[PDB]
Amino acid sequence: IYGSSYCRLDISSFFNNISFDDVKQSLSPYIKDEYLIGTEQKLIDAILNSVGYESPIRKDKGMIIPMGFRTSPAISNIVFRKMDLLIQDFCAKKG
Amino acid sequence: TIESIRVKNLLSFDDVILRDFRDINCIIGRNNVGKSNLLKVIRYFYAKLENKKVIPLDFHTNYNAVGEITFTFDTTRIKKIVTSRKNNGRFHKHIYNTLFKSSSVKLNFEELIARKNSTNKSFFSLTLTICKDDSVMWSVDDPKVRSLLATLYPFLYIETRHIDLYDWNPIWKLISNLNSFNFDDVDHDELVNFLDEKISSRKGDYKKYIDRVVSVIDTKPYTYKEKVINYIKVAIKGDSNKFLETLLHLLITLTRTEFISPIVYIDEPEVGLHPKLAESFVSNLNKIYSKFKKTSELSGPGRYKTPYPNIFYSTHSPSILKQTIKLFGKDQQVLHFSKKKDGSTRVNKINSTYSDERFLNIFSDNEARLFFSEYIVFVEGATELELFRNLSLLNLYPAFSLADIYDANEVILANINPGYSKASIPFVIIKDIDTLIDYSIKTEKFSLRPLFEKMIKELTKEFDYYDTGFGRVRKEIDLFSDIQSSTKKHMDSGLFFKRFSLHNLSSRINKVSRKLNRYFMTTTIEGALINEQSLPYFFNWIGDVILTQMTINNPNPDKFIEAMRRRYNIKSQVVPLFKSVFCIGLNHPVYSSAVDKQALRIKLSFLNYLKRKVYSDFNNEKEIVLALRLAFGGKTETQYTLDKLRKDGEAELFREKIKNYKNNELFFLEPQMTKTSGWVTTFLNYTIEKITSEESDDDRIRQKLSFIFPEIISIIEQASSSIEAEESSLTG
Amino acid sequence: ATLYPFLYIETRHIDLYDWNPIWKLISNLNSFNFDDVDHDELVNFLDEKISSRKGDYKKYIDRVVSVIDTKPYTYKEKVINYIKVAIKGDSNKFLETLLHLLITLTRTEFISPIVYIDEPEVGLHPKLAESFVSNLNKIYSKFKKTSELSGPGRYKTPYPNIFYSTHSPSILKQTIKLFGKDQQVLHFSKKKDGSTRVNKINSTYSDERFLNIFSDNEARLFFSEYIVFVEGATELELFRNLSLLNLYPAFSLADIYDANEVILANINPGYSKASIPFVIIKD
Amino acid sequence: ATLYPFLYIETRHIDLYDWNPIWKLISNLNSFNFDDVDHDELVNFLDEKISSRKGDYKKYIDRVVSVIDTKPYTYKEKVINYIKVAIKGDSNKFLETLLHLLITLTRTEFISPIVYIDEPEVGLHPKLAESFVSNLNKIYSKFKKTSELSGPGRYKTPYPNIFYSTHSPSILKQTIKLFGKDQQVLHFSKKKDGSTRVNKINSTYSDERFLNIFSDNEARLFFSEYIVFVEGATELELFRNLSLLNLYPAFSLADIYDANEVILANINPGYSKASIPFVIIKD
DNA sequence: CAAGACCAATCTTTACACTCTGTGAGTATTAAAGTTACCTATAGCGCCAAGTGCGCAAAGGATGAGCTAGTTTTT
Repeated sequence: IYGSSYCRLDISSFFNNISFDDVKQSLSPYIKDEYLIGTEQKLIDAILNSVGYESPIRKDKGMIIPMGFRTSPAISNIVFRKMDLLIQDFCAKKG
Repeated sequence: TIESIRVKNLLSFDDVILRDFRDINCIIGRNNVGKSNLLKVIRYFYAKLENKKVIPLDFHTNYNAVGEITFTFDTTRIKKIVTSRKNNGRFHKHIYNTLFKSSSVKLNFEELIARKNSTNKSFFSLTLTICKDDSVMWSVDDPKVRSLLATLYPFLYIETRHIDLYDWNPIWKLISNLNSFNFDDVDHDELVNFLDEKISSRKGDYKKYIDRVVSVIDTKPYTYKEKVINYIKVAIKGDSNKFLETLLHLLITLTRTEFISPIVYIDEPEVGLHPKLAESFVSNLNKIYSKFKKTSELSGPGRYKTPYPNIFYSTHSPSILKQTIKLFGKDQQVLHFSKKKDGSTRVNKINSTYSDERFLNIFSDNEARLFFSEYIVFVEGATELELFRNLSLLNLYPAFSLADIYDANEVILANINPGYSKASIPFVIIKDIDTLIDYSIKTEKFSLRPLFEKMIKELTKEFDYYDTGFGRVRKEIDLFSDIQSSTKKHMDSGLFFKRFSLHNLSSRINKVSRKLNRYFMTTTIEGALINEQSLPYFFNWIGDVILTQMTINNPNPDKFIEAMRRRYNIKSQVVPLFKSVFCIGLNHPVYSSAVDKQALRIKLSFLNYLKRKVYSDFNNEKEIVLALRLAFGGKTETQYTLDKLRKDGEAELFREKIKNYKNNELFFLEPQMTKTSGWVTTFLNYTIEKITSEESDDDRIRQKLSFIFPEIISIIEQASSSIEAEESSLTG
Repeated sequence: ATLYPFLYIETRHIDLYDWNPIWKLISNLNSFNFDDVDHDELVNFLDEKISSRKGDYKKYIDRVVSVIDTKPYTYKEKVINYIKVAIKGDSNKFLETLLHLLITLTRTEFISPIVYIDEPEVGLHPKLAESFVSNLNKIYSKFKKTSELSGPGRYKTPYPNIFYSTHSPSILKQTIKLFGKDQQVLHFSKKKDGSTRVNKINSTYSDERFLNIFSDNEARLFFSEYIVFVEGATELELFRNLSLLNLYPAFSLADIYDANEVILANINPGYSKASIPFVIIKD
Repeated sequence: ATLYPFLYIETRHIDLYDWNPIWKLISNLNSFNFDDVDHDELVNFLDEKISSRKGDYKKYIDRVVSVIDTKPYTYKEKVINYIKVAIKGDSNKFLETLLHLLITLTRTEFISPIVYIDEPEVGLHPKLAESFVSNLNKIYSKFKKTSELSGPGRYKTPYPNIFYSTHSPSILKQTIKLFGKDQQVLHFSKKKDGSTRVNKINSTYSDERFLNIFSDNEARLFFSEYIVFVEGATELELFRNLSLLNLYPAFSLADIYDANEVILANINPGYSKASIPFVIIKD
């Protein structure tokens, strides 16, 4: 409300373009690095197997976090926190 | 005249907004760090307004990159002054070109006329942004605007804990900036000539002396402020609490003829002061405030309609708050800071305006003390105060001692309105079940009080959509409405209930009304004090009272005891002997061994007689409890007392038996039988001492107290759990 | 006490923002009675000059006074206010101003103050230290009246007593060269059992050449525990050898000076013998 | 920062009671790890030594701690406490002790601090300043290991850098005479338009006679705005006449020195010409 | 091709106008003492008139003597 000029932008395919390795890297610092089951599966992988899905129609992209699941918005915010920080830092200098 | 202050992501603030300022804004709370942070934010903003090099503030979290401070100024009076055709001056035109020029040239010929010239209020918004790299940016890139805003809305800060009485810099700053005189028209030469003429033996001596002095002391020339200060000092005839009073009085007086509205902050106005001194300070401030008020019929010279400046107080004294509430009234507000769950400062408004004149006139220190609390327990009678303020009982529970208990009626509760400051000061209202349901003997039907109807109406919520879990409340409300008749049956001639127990209904209504911060006890305080599990302790207390308080009236105990034993029968005439021998006295003399043995034997015989009569006349052992809790001004089961039963003319035999017991044997207990006598404290202390002697561990004695007294211990435990849940937030 | 005031100045911890000694000196050393100034006349005059409407400044001052009621002004505060309103303005510079004001204002009164100054050269360049004494001497000689030097502005009045506590040879050299017969040097030292002494070191020289060629080496002798007097430069070269003095940590506390018969006569080491021991080595 | 610490010392306003710089310097310069000192073992040792009944000292300590509970000791605080419990005690003396500690506690470590000192001679007798410089030089020379000077207690480690801000010719004379090749003199001055310059003034002399006979007159030339060199006593007598200099208050700011060709070569005034202008007058 | 980002200082500082002495709703609205303020800088060579110039550049003697000019960068 304090501004005189207004601009609007949109992101194309926001949920479909979230890289899975980015999600894994974002969630790694908050999960202990250890083997949950013997010496075959890790705790981080076991937790992350409950949020991804191998889409039959999008087999080219591999497995992605699909829209309609309960945990998708929180993961999206956590992943995009870095980009939000970068954009906010850029916009602060321009006022 | 600031209207809004907003702080985002700085120090201990996430998003804090302060608005609706009054003249006598007062700040209280437990979190002093929040007040210090607010003061630092204001000082930083006003230092950056005047282009001073200061360290930027810190961030609450590092996952952001900006920190914003927003200020809104009400530029309404200045606009009216400048835009008038009567005022033609340099300063007015400069102010218009600086403030109202840019925003007015972008409007058409329709919005300017009849749309912004009738009653509108003009606002000016200034934003300061701090970046991650310690960079400072403004929303308006014009130093002239900032300078004009700083010189039109000055900020003054007063600290009373560390104040030097030998420094009068704030006084001179206020005097120099609140004058309407141009001091540049006073030529130095003519004043020097006048002084020389006034004092001289030979013409020119003073001028030569001044020239010789100046030729040696040649330094930088006087500034304008120094010259005006010197002129004021030569004009006037002379130069902790007194300093603050002088500052406030000067600020009020000098601003009546100027369009500059300062903002003042004062920290700890009552440090090292008598309560009467603080009350007198507030009273004098109010009198000076009311002296210069021109409202309605009050007119004439010396009375103005100029708005008053804004004053903020940081105090920890209930006396100042009480005086401010009583005197100023609608021109003041109370702020409460507190914290959050994760840790962050809040700002809330506490209600301080009352529509009842009696409440304002009867306002005392307890009402002010209610402000400085973290958990308030509201009760109706005076026995609840005697029960909940017992020192021995609170010794074992170091969590209910942090709550304050207050006696409030319906009108007092309405005036206080605890629901407004619900998030800042949690509270619980404890009442009895008689306030909701009334029972009758002649007509076999319950009835609902207007308070119950109001609660049902408040719980009922029309204009709503479906929500899972809300239909149960509607079903409970429907059951409460339909239980209006509730035909039942009373046994023992309208004394007990067939099978109701008043417990399931009480539990259900408590579950329903928990959302409204209410708790309805099944029975009264005396009912909870003496129950079926407390008969041995009550009997032991009565026996101890008989053993201790009863003494021989005659100065010679042996002769009187022998005469009364040889005159009255020891077994059949024991009651007349006890009545005519032992009396209640404050002092307990020590008798001989034989006299002590005889007195002990007589007391044991009296105890045996009373216990045998008690266990013989009554059999079910429940009528004993009923009679005990009814003789001590109480009601049970049917909600009936002595006076109510006598007016209803029911249970003649029970009343006659109680009267016989009172007027025949328990004549000594009668003074400790009226309301507000002091038996509660004595009984509680005796019971706690006995249990402490029997059981050493704290857990064991607490468990035994819970077993003996279920209801009050449950209330204390619930209050303690509520306090522990919110302990982190409401603690500095 | 009121005829012989005592002033003490410490430059080590002097505050430049405090001008109390200056105001005290100006107020005490005055020849005017300020009780005849009155108060109503001055306030009325200022009100007439500064206010367009007749009666604005007076009402403003009355309103201010009515709410700032305090103790009345003393005479000293009143005269200080008058002096401040009559003038156009408010470490080394402070001391120079104090001394100059005292000298200027003592010329028309019989008050004879005595002033003590401690460490006038703290944090001061040697040129500045010399310039301080030079300016003091110039202002001292400006007011002196003697025979031919007669006229207005020249007086026959005793000057106030000034005491210096210095650790720098520059100030001593300047005060010896400039003042001459109007200076003395005091040496404290100590006794064998422990007790402060007071002795006078000769500082007046009849020879004009010696006073003109006075330099830092001559002033260094005043701060010497033991002086060794020699004639030729070969003795200076021999007794100032670093390697030779490295093995004897007791001859390094003595200073060696090249002295002639005329120089020895002018210095006269025998006068201050109990304070500064000396030895004269010849062939 | 931890490899090249910076220590700044002011002497005009210094508190002798506070010993924080000394404790910080000692704690930073050590080669011991105090993490293996068992607290319980030391407490038991003290209890056994100081008590007649076993364990009462431990009871006293835990009773005190249970009531004065606060933040635990940091590493630096406990190191300082351990150092204090092992030593027998806690203006010019403070500075000398700090310099000696700095020089002593750096010969076995690779940490080289940088020291700045402001006004080392404030309120100090000239002999005291000379003794201070001499003591510093002796401390330096004690640990030097060059050529035949070899043995225990002598090291090849570099010495830390020390900067002085002085207004006294005595300290400059002593530091020139003693250190020699291991010292330099900086002159700030100013530019025409207003700016601070930095120049180096020559202070190393190859001639041993000149360095041995170095005195206060030679050191006075370092604080001269303008130097006039002459080759006779008559020129000194003429150019130092008080009456002649009274009428020309522009030549009184120049220092006149009597120098020979060898003295001029040793001084070499041409090296520092933009800082100290000079003129050489001959026949 | 066209584009947000268009320097610092320009002397400083302060301050209501009115008829009414407490109050003001313009279609586009600063100035006036006070105090500084300081300013400043020049070859080829010689000669006589001593810097405002004149002559000559062959001595020398008033127009034969006759003569040259570094690197690099922008460009």
